[PDB]
Amino acid sequence: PSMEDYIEQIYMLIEEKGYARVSDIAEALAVHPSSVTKMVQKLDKDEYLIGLVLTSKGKKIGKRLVYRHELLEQFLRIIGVDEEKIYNDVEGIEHHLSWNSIDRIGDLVQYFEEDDARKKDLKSIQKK
Amino acid sequence: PSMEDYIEQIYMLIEEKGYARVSDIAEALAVHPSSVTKMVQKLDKDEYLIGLVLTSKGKKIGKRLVYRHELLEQFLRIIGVDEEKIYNDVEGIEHHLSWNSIDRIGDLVQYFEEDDARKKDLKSIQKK
Ligand SMILES: [Co+2]
Ligand SMILES: [Co+2]
Repeated sequence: PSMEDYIEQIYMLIEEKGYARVSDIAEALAVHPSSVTKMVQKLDKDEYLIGLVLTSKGKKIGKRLVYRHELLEQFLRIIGVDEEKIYNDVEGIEHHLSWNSIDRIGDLVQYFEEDDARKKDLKSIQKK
Repeated sequence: PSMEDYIEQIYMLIEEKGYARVSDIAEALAVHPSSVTKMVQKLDKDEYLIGLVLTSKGKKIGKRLVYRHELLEQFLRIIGVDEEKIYNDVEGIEHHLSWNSIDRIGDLVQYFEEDDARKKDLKSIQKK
């Protein structure tokens, strides 16, 4: 329920529907609409947003958070984590990693994405 | 922090000094010693320990926890994360990862360990 969680979901709802309803934010984050209203005011005072609209500041952060999430899902998928486990692991770790780690994981994903033989060799290890 | 953070540090202190003083735990986790005393009583209720002595259940968990920490450090090191950032990243993510992710990270570490050309090739993508 951090500021980052809220901005992440808000950004996504705007990308999905064109707007972010309080009730949609509430559902997405499994919190009561009261909590949502509280966070909105803080987000507004810290100028992440102004229905509700993200400032360029909020947009940059939202875009980054969605990037981080997708990257980390891709990372765990590539290394062979059971698909069903991936979402909860990503949600758990995404806010705790330094940009340095995100970027190195980014490079690692790129490393596997550029020659399928590498993915096959990784798979071979798991077999042992 | 969590029960796991406590068990990790307690197991470490026993490995290092032969015993775990409340004051050493408090210092290790940067928490108030009053918090420790209360946390210790809970670990006792859940039979992770009984001075402070880990039960077989507590020793098994502690060994796993230390293993998890070390593996995750190796992982971030191998993919080239700045050394100074590694510890804080590991502390943040370690109790949020499923065993499946840990074990796949283990396989990934093994992948890089068994052929140095893989490390070299990864170092090259970083230069792009
Ligand atoms: Co996420
Ligand atoms: Co640790």
